[PDB]
Amino acid sequence: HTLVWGVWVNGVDQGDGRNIYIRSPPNNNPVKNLTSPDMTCNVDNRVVPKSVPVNAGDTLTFEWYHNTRDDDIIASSHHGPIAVYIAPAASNGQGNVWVKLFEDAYNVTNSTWAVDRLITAHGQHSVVVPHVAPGDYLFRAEIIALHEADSLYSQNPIRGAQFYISCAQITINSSDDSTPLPAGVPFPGAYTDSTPGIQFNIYTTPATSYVAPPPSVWSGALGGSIAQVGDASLE
Ligand SMILES: OC[C@H]1O[C@@H](O[C@H]2[C@H](O)[C@@H](O)[C@H](O[C@H]3[C@H](O)[C@@H](O)[C@H](O[C@H]4[C@H](O)[C@@H](O)[C@H](O)O[C@@H]4CO)O[C@@H]3CO)O[C@@H]2CO)[C@H](O)[C@@H](O)[C@@H]1O
Ligand SMILES: *[C@@H]1O[C@H](CO)[C@@H](O)[C@H](O)[C@H]1NC(C)=O
Ligand SMILES: [Cl-]
Ligand SMILES: [Cu+2]
Repeated sequence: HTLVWGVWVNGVDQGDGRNIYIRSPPNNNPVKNLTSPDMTCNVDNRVVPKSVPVNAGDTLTFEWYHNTRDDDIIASSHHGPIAVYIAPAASNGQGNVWVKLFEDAYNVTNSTWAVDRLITAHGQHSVVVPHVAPGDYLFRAEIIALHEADSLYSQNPIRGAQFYISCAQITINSSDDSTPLPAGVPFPGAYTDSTPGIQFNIYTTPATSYVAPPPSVWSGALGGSIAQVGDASLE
């Protein structure tokens, strides 16, 4: 259980974005039905009033929280990968429009899942804004918690992979558009019961054997990181 509070741009807090520039759900309950419109931007997908200004090469940092900002972020049990996708706001998240900018499952070195490092990062994880066409975008941050992903939701609707999905409204002003955005995947649609990384037993199988759901990170992506980039306690 976890939600996005707001974003930082180049380490500068953009302030509370909930129902302002985040298309926020009414609570932190997971999405589990892979076929549901809820897979797009969670259970309350509607244009909210603001879109955060950024330029290509900016560092955009998502800040997640559990109950209160900068609390324990998400339950330690919710081991799993973290992905970020982008779509033209034009799409409203409909059609084959979602392009992956970031994937992080398990770091063999430190033996921590992306979710583990997010808690350590005080809920902060980032992507570098790609050189797409200036315009309005949705950035879809996705945490997959696998603490019950040994089952499928479609077979046993009280278990299954859990998706914490947050769409941010981002306006890209300055960009040379050196990497125009391709068509991407649909959500709902890209994840099915068969898709690798959806059904997996973190209790019996080693985390090094884990393979995150496709698609692969777009060649136009400029990477990203899970790490604190500023102190919410001083805001
Ligand atoms: O630990 C391995 C074990 O995990 C089992 O699943 C557990 C989870 O480990 C546990 O973290 C999870 O806790 C949930 C709880 O069910 C929710 O009701 C609660 O929701 C809260 C929310 O936290 C608050 O933020 C909000 O304000 O209120 C709601 C109350 O409605 O959130 C916590 C997580 O934060 O519970 C699971 C059991 O249901 C697996 O089942 C098992 O297979 C594993 O072995
Ligand atoms: C999953 O969502 C689809 C589409 O909204 C719906 O038809 C189906 O009833 C849902 N499954 C469950 C278990 O509710
Ligand atoms: Cl749970
Ligand atoms: Cu939870």
